[PDB]
Order: sequence, then C-alpha cells, then structure tokens
Amino acid sequence: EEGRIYVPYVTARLPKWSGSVQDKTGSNMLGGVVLPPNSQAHRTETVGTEATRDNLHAEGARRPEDQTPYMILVEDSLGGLKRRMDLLEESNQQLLATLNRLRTGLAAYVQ
Amino acid sequence: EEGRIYVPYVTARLPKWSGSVQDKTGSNMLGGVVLPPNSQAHRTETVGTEATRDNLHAEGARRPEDQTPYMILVEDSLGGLKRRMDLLEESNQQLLATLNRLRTGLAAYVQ
Amino acid sequence: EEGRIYVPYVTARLPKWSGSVQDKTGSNMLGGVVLPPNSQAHRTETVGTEATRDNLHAEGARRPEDQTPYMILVEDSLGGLKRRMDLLEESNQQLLATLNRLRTGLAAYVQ
Amino acid sequence: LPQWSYMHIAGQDASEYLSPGLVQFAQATESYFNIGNKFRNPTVAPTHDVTTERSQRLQLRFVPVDREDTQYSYKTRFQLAVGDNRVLDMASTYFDIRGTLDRGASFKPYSGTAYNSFAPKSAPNNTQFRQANNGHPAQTIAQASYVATIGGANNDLQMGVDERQLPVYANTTYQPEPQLGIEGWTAGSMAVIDQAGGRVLRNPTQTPCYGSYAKPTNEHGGITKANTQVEKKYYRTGDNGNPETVFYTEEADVLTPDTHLVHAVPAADRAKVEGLSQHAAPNRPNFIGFRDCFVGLM
Amino acid sequence: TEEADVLTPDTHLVHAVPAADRAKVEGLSQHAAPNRPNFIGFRDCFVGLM
Amino acid sequence: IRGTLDRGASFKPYSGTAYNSFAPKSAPNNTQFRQANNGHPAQTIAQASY
Amino acid sequence: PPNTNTYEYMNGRIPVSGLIDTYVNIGTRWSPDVMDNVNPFNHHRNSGLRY
Amino acid sequence: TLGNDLRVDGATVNITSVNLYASFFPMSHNTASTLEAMLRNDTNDQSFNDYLSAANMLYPIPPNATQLPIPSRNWAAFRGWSLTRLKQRETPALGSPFDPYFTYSGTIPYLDGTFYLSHTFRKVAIQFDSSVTWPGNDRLLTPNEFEIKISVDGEGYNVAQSNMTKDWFLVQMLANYNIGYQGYHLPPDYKDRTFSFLHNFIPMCRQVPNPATEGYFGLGIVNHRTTPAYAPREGHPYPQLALPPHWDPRHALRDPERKFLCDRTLWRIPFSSNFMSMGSLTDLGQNLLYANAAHALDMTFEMDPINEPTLLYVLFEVFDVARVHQPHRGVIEVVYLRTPFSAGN
Amino acid sequence: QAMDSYDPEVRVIDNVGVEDEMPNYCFPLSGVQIGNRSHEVQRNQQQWQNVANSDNNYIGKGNLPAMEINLAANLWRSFLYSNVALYLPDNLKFTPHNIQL
Amino acid sequence: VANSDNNYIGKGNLPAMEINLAANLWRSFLYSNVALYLPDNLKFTPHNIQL
Amino acid sequence: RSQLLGNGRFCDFHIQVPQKFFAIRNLLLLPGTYTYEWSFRKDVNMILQS
Repeated sequence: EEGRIYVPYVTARLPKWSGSVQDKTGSNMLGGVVLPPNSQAHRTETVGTEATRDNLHAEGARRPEDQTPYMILVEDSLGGLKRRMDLLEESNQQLLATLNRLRTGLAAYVQ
Repeated sequence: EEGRIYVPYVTARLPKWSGSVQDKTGSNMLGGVVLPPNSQAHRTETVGTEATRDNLHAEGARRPEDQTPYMILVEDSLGGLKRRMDLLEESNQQLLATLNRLRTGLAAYVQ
Repeated sequence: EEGRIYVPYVTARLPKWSGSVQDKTGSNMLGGVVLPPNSQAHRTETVGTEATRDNLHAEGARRPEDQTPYMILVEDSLGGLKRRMDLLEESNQQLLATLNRLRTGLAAYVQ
Repeated sequence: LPQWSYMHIAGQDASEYLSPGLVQFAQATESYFNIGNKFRNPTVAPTHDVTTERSQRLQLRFVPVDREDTQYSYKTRFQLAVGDNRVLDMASTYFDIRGTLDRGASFKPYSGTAYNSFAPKSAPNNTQFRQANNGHPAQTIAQASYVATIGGANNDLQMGVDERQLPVYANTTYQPEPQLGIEGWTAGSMAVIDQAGGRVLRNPTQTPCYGSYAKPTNEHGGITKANTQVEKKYYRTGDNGNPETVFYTEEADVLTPDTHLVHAVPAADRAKVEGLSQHAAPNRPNFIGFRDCFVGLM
Repeated sequence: TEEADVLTPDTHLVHAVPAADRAKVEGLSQHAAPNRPNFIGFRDCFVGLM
Repeated sequence: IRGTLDRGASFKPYSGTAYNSFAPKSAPNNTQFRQANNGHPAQTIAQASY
Repeated sequence: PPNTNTYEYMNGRIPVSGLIDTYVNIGTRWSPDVMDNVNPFNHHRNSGLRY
Repeated sequence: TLGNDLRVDGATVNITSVNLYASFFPMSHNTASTLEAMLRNDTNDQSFNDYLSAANMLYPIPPNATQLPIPSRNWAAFRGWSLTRLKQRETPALGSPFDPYFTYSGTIPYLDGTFYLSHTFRKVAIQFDSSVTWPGNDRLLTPNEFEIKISVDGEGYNVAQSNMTKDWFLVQMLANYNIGYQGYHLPPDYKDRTFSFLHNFIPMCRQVPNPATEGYFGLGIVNHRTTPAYAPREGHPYPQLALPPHWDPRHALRDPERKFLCDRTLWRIPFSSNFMSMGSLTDLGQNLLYANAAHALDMTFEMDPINEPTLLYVLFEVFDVARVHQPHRGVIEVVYLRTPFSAGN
Repeated sequence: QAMDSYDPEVRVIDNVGVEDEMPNYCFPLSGVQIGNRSHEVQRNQQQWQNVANSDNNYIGKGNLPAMEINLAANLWRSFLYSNVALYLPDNLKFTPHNIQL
Repeated sequence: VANSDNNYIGKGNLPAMEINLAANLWRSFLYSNVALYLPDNLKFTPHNIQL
Repeated sequence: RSQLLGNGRFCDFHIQVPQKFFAIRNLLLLPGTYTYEWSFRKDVNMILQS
C-alpha cells in the first residue's frame, strides 16, 4: 500500500497468441461461449468446442448472452476476494433486515 | 500466498521525476494538498494550483492538515478493498450495538 | 482485475540460497520451527536455534506439529486480509446465533 | 587507451606531463598560491604478477586433528598445510573458540536494582503483618488504588460493563490490577471516592518493596503459589456501614533476586511487626566477563 | 477574580477531560506535557539550497 | 544570500517548557471551577499569598 | 489531524508503556529492536542540527 | 529533528538579494601574465575528478521484499560497488524543479550522507552474463555469494562477537583500510574517518529468557508491571514480574542473541582481485580495457524486511574526470569522461 | 602549566531546554502514609459486622500521596544561577536587608 | 454566601520540602564509588544477617 | 568486555583468540605442512574477570 509504484518492473512484450488475458470469457465463430484460458476446461481439448453455439463444458453459462464477460476464477485472487466481500455484505444486510423485522414485531407487540 | 517470493521480477530504475508514488497526497509550495498522480485531477491543468494554499479540486480536504497522507483511490485496489473491509466491520459493530440495546430493552420490559 | 496477465514482467532466476519464499515456516535438523525469513526475528542471531526441538523465539508456535506451514506476518498482505475476512464471517455467524436465540426467547415470552 | 591518457586516468604523473615552466612555478609559489590540487595523477595499480587468478581460497578453516579435554586444560592439535606456492604470515590464524559459559550467581551486570528502582527502600509491598500477640488475625497495610462499586455475589469489584448493560466482576487471578485506578489528583482529595479495591500478600516472608519480584503463574500478569487459593477481605474506616475497601489477599513466592537486606530484623519477629521497616539495598555490581585481549586464555 | 486569555504556547494537553465537563470539578486534574522540540534550521553545509 | 524566513509554527528551539517549568504538571493555576449543579457560585482553588 | 506528517499529530501522541523503561535489556548495550530502522539523526540532541 | 512536512506547517523562505564574493590574490602583473600564458597552453589543462565518482542508481523496494537489479552492457575501467538502503519517504525526486510529494523534513540520507539502514542487508549475489559469479575462484568462505549476515550460524562463520560473517568482515577491512591479510589491527586514526567501517561498527549482544522454558509465560504489553505505584502514576506497591531474572540461582534458563549496527556506512565491494585498493584503476577494470567483450550484470540482494516502503542505493563506482581547457581570453572548453558509465550521445 | 579556562557552557549559555517530560514524584518512607486506622469487616448473614479484635489496619483509599519536584528544571536553574547570576556585574546586584558589608 | 462552601483556599505559601539535590547526588556518587570499595577491615557486617 | 558476550548468568560465546608469542605472531610461514597444536587454559579465575 504505502509507497507503491505501479508497474515498477520492466514489462515484457505482449504475447501474440490468442489466449493471454486472465479470466476473460470469449466466444467462438458461431457466437458461442468459450471459457477463459485459466479454467480446468482447457487442460484437455474438447473436440466440438468450435462447432456449436452451446458450450460443451460444465463451468460457464449455457448461453452466450447469460455469461458475464469476465468470470471470477481462483478464489484466492482479487476477484474471489471481491466476491467474498459481496457475499459478506449481503449477509450483513440480511441480518440487519431480519433484526429490523424482529424490532418491528416487538414494537407491534408492545401495543 | 503460497510461494509468494515477493518481488520475483527485475526492478526497473526509480524514475528521477516527481509523481512516481501512486497515492501520496503531496504538498503545495505554500502549503496545501496536491492530488496524487494516480488521481483524475491531473488529466488537465489548473492555473492556480501553485501559489495558493487552499485546494482547488473536488477531491481532497479543504485544509492541508485534514488530509490523510495516503489518499485511497480506485476501489479495485488493495487500499479500497481494505477501506471497504473497515466499513463493513464498523457496520457489523453498529449492528452488534443495536442488538445489545434491543436485548437490554427487552430485559427491562420483561422485568 | 480485468486486464490482468499473470507474470507480465520478466521473471528473474531463482536464488540458490535458502529463505526465498516470503511466508513459509521450516524446521531445523532436530525438528523444531524456524520463522519465515520475513519475520521480525532474523534481524538478530539466536545462536541456539540449531540443536534444539523447542522454539527459542517468542513468535510462532511452541511445538513443531502445531505450527501451520504458511503463517501470516503482514496485516496489509493478502493473508492478513483473508484472516480478517474469516474473523468477520465468524462475527456474522455469532450475531446470527445471538439473534436466533433472542428470537426463541421472544417467542417463549409471547407464549 | 589514449582516452585515459588524455583524461589523466592512466596517462602520466602531473609533474611529468605538465610544462617544465609550470612545474617550476608551482614548486616555487607553493607556500602562498597553491596550484597542485588543480591537476590529476593516475595512480594505476599493477595488472600482472600480483594475483594468482588460479582458483584458490582466502579464508581456510582447519578442523582439529585430535583433541583432549582435561578438567584443567583443553589441548587441540591442528595440522596446517601451506599450499604449494602461497605464503601466509602468522599475524592471521586466530583461534575461533565456541562454547557455553555460565557466570554463576555472582554475576551482576548493573548497579542498583531492576524491579522497584522507583520504590522507597524501606517501604512495604502491601504486606499483611501479624499482630503482636500472634493469636489475633493479621492486619493489613495494603492501599486500595482501583476504585469500583462493590456488589453482586460475594462482593467483587465493578471492573466494567460487558456487551449487555450488566456488571463485570473482577477475575480473582489478576483483575484487581496494581496499575489501574484513580488517574488525576482531584479524585480522593477534592472528590470523595466511596469504594476501592486492591491486592494483598498473605502469609508472606516480610520482604521490602525494593526487590519484591515474583515469577508469573498465569498468562495474565498474576502471581500466586500453585494450588493456593485467593480469598478476599473487607475493611472500613467507620462503624455500621457499607465497607469501603476490598482486598484480594493471595499468597505468592515473593523472591528478591536482585537486592539484599541491610538492617534486617531477626527472623523471630520479622513477619509480625517492625519487620516492615527493613530497607533493601542494591547488590554491588560485579560485571563478570572475558579478560583483556583474551589474556590468560592460552 | 479577573478574566485573562491564558493559553499554552509551550505545552500540549495529555489526559484532557472532555470539553463539556472541563470548567467544573475534575477538570483540574488535567496535566500538561511540553511539546516535542523541533530545532528547525538550515541543512548541513547548505545542502539542498543549490 | 540575504532574506527573511518564517520557519513555521512547528518550530520549538528548546526541550521542556519556558513559562511554568517548576509548577507541578497537574496543579491548577489558581483558577475558579464550577459545581455539578452549575447554578451554584463557582468556587476557587486559590491560594492567598500576600 | 488525520495528516500523520503534521507536527501537531506527531506531537500529540504518547508512547505505550512497557517497550522502553529502566529495566529492559539491563546490563548490556543493545539498541531497542523496534528502534533500529528509525533515524538516529532525527533526534533533538543532534548537536549538529542544534548548532 | 522531526520529519514533519514543513510546507503544511506554514514555513516559508523569502530571498531578498543574492551576491557572490570573489577573492583575487594580488600578484604582480608580470608573473600573473606569465602564469596566464602558461595555463592557456594545450598541455597545461586542469583536470578535476568527482570525489564520490560513481553513477548513482536508485532502485525502489516494495515493503517486505528482496530485489533483483540488472545492467546489461560494458564495464571497462570499473572500480567497484557501494550499496545502501534508504527509506523512500526520505528520498526526494531531485530530478524535477519541485517535488510536491516529498513531505518530509529532517536528514536526507541520499544527499546528506546519513545511512542508518546499512545493517539490514542479509546477502548480496553478483553475476555476470547470467553464467559466472564475479568473485568466483572459491575466493570467499562462501564462494557463491557475499553473505553480510547469518541468522543461524550453523558453522563458525561469524566474526568478532556480532552478527556479521568473517568473509564480509575481511571484504570490508580490505575495501576500507587494507588490513585483512596481514592480521586484524585497529587502523590508524587518520585513516578512520566518519564515512568508514570501524568508526561505525557497533557490536551488541542481548540475551532473552528462552521462551521455550517450562513454566515460562509470554506476557503482553499490558500485563507487564514494574514499580506499579510509582503518566501521573497510580496503583499500589506490589511484587513485580517484569524482566524475569537472568542471573542469580533463579534464572528461568537462558537464550543469547547477537546483532550489529552500522549507522554511516556504505557497504563497499571493490572491483579488485584481492579486494585491496592498490590504485585508482584496480587490478581488474584495466584487465578489460581490451574491449574483448561486454558483459551484462545481474545483482541480487536479500535483505531484512521493514514495513516502510524503501529504496536501494547502489553506486556503481567509476572514473568521473573533467578536463577544463581555456584557449584564449574568456572562453572555456570543458570535456567530461565517465569511462565505465559514459554519457556521450 | 594549568591555563585559566572558562567552561564553554557558562561563558555562552545555551538554553537547549530541560527535557522534563516526565514527573519526579517523591514518595513517603512508609508505602501507604500511615494514618487513621480501619476495622476488618465480614458479612455474617445480611449486614456487616466488625471482625473480632482486628483494628490495626492502615489502609488509605486512593492513589499514593506524593509531591512533584521537576528534577531537571531544578538542576538546570541551580547550574545557571550558581554559574552566571553570582558572577553578574556588581551594579546589577543588591545587598540583602539588615546585612552590613 | 448561599450554597458556596467548597472553596479550597489555604493561606500562606505553598507547603514544600527542600532536598539539596546537588549535595545529595554528590554524596550518592561518592558513597557508591568509594565507600563500597573500601577494604574489608573498614567495612562491617550488619546485625541479624549471616554471611 | 562483559557486555560483549551479554548479560545473564548463562551465555554462549563466539570469540577469536590471537597468537601472542613473539617468535610466531609475526612469522611469515613458508610453504609446507606444520602441526600447530596449542593448549587452552580452562581455569575460571584466569579466563574470566570481575
């Protein structure tokens, strides 16, 4: 945090192959969906990946329109940390809501 | 976390100009707050930034003594995530205090 | 988060000495525990570190089979952030349990 | 290189690349108008027949070939091989000795004391003292510093408030902290403190406050003998009223590792009365260490 | 009994009672501590002036 | 170089205080304090010397 | 003030008790462990700065 | 004395007038003209060298890290290294007319000569062309890298009675005073100055109560009492438990500890075969004047971690020589040459 | 061969300060300032009774009695007075009352 | 005056105690640095103690 | 000398001891193979000083 010089190293030239960015949903020629080049669906090589609109893998949305452009992979990463933040905040909001419901029930019971 | 080996890259030379640190709040010539170079207050020029004590930007504190040395910008950053963590913890403490007060009130009402 | 290309720099060759991994507890010749190299304990030289099974440093666990392999030493680090995450999740669980028991008590008081 | 000679990095001495007239002028006008510092000398190191460049060591460690350790002397035999061309002077070859040495009870690396340096020498350490008859219950001298309302079960101290607006009572092991209480001179002098708490030594060895050290027995700063209970005693300065002072009397192995006793009372009446007036003294610093230049070690 | 604008130009307040209950009793227990010396002066050999 | 410099309010050429050093740190300076009720006349911690 | 670089902030802060006192490291010359990476020359008894 | 931002503290300086005072030696015009004519000659130019003749190379260190700098070209006439750690908060960006983000008064280590962090170096690795370590002839007691400090010392590799190793002690002794090979005697007074090694080398030794002892308790900072009744003080006189006794038959076992402290030192690693300084040009450096090849350098620093964001200050040392030429009557032609690290474009 | 020589701290007084940051707090010989006594009390059934023949307690509630000194300032003023004021020029000094010289 | 009985006025100068710091420190130094190192035959052992 | 090896009743010492004999301490030793057996005193009064 303190005294952070952003990009303090010497940057390597951008690789010229297809999959370089991390955790970014792509698409195939038929307008389908392809997993980012970090999911466990790229260790193997599925045959009909580039031949149908629907995804033949398991991880990922079944339709291209329902899939977020950037998927959150590796829970230890910053994306996973932000998702855990959102889950904790939603849980806190739900706890506040149920506490308020109990308070209003008690107030109604007072009368 | 595992096998961090911090600074595994090769470090480039520290730039000789001013504005390398990402989020330091700096100081004006006559005494003031100057937004960090990461901020959006440096995308243009303001004529009266120098030779002027009080700030001339929306961001920052109106007095140089009311500004923390390390302003937190970009919520995606570690500083922003830490700030949101602190806010969530404070909200949790507030919920705990409200629950404590409700329990004391219920105990008084019962007896 | 979005435009992240892991290892975008040029990696430097691994040093040939011991003490490169940032946060990793080790062991001496007779078992024992040695603190991670980034701990505030290798600034000095504890002569009796070798040839003993017990931990002569105040920091860390006392018995070798009770010290976790990766121990957090920086609150600013991702490990410290995750530790705070776990603590606050446990706090939410405790508040939920307290609210539940309070709700059962209120129900019993009503009936 | 010609460049180094031009820049006088390696070219030639100033007195022999300057003009002879300028050299003579500088030599003459040397007392008043110095010119020497304006010119550079190469000072080039030799480049050949100085270093071996044949992969040899600088420091060598010779482990002892044989050794014997008599209870009076320690003899070690080393065989040192001086290479085949290299030459050393015996101004090197220091003996590196590693071991453990105990300095004994006589060791004392500091003057004064280290536990109650600020305490009065003859002051008592909240000692509970026996009465003259030795049949009556022992009276106490301790001073109640921490203040709190006294109530609840068995009349403990009001240390604080927990999460609920409910009282919190002192943990008998350490909670009546000898460091917490009235801060500010107004309380107890202008404003009246109604109730206060403290901690007392019971069945003690009657030691002055100067040394008064006791090893911890719990991870909270408390001191008490193992398998020994702590009980509380109540006191008041008036009659027929709510008691003002609560004391948690505990028995601890209070030792004085640092100081000794000057004007010690006989042990027959040490613990009852007038053994409170014992005053301790610093312990004559000793400063045990190795000899000068390790003299006498060989 | 006179009114004076007494101030502390040398010292700062450590253990200051809350401002509300300051003029009353137990506001007398405030004990001041001297400010930390600063010794502002020119740099060694006027380094940085050039 | 000739000029005028104000070296800031942070300046403090000396350790300790210069005005009331001998005075006890927590001692009041012969002032008037109020009561808990605050309707009562303010009493004094004074000391008549002359 | 929230500005940690201000004289008021760095003056109106009191050290905790127990780190340094007339019992720590008694009998030896040993600089405090938590006061090694702090400028010894940023001291009020720096004779050069005083002069 | 405090590193407080003097700009926000209301400190300003106002300059009214600036003059310079030249001093002329009164010398008879005949000999003055003679000296002028002699010094206008092409063979009587005046040559000057920077004392700290080096190419300073500041390198940033993120907190709790070990660093990897790399140059990549020729090293003709090299002289040596000098490495030292500084805090980035205290290092200004003096490459700009004004540094708004400095916000720190007090001693400036980089440009004042105040190096209190030189003791936080564990070991230094030097490699050429990513294949050969520089002092690789089994020269040092640890051949692969210099080892400034050892935190375990399984062998007997420790010098004097401190944390530092024998090989690094010998390297420093040779680099600063040339003393290692002929014994270790205290250097003479005139050679031992402020910016030296033994003038600032302070060995220290403390011994802790061995927290592994049975019955030992590691107390917090709040339950650690001595003189409880003597901050305006308050409490009651009670037995204490701070500072468990180390001497006396009651000792609670023992555990010693050693470390050293150098406060105005530059860690020198001279570019000489035997680590001495037998001249300005070392034994090496002029062993590379043949221009046979240019070697890339890979340096590695393992160092103690501190929370403040700091910077490494390696000073690749060189020959920074300037030769002034005054041909005739008020024209000055000055030519510079930094041989190992040139600037000619 | 012992030259007359002033002390460079009394010829040129340098009020560097006194650094009297902490109090001094002289304390009585007795730890608790022996004064009025008190009676040991125990709870029998519901109210408080004095414990039998226990009336020699010496408990005094509150903080210890003590008096501040300001050691550093006292020493500094003693030094400065004794080394400068007594050597001040005679026209700046006065003879005490009821003393004949 | 009505309901004004909490004044704390003590007439006269402040009650203090003199110390003689200079002679006290000099005697402490002189004792602890000479008298303790006086030879054994001059020193005496205190009463009710064993050596 | 006492603070070099630390405080405390027990301690661990890592010392270097020189050669003090006049005919040896300055001798420039020629190539060969020599036995250099020496005996170190273990008498506590002579080794240590108080």
